[PDB]
Amino acid sequence: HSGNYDYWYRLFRSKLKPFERDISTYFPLQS
Amino acid sequence: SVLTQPRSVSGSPGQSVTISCTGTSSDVGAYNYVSWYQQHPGKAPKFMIYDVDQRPSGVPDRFSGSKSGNTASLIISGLQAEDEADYYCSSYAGSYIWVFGGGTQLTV
Amino acid sequence: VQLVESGGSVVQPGRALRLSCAASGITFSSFGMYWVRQAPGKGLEWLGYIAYDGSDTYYADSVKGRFTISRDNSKNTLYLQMNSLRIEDTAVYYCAKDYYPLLSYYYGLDVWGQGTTVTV
Repeated sequence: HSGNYDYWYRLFRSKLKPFERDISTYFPLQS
Repeated sequence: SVLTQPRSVSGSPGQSVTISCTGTSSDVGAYNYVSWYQQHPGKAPKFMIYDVDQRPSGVPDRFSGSKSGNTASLIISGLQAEDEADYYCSSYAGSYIWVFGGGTQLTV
Repeated sequence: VQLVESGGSVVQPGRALRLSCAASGITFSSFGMYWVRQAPGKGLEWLGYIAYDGSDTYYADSVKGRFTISRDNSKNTLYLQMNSLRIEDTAVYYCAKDYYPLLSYYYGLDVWGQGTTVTV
């Protein structure tokens, strides 16, 4: 009911290579 | 999802008291639709404060309030001997759901 | 446009009881209906909200699937039927009308009844 904010996603970068993880934090990560 | 408020708030005639209830940013801090009502024993509560800082016609100007963050309060000044009542706070919890507070008793 | 509630009674747990309130005038269908319960020694508890036309009906989480909200504009009476009431579900049930005509919900309760007590 409140809204789950623990699940984020990356909105800004240039592109992600295949099978690459971007653990790197406007604010690119939006919940 | 009950908005916690103190059981009673001390007061005296000619003074000012503030009745506050605490919620969360998901309900109190999300919609600016905080409403407060004064309830007398044996009778249904009467709507006194709406829209955080507005009051309907017939509500004395002595009763007011303010909203800051996730905390909402009711401001009462110049209380009289007949102002003793149980005050409830209400806010929109989202999804067209209304949740009322626990209730605070004003003692003069 | 005073609202007079009726139907309060003490019934055994596991039975279904319906509560209704009669609104004066002919403005019942033009204003929304709200249900609020107040347990003895406890704070006010919301039960649900029903539109003026009765199309969009809302219910509180604590009473979802147990209390039904409907209105009969013919007799200007709004009813709240509760099924399988528990022992702890003993409270004074009072109906309220929306401050603004039809469905606004962005205000407080302008008209409320004298309250109907429920025991189990």
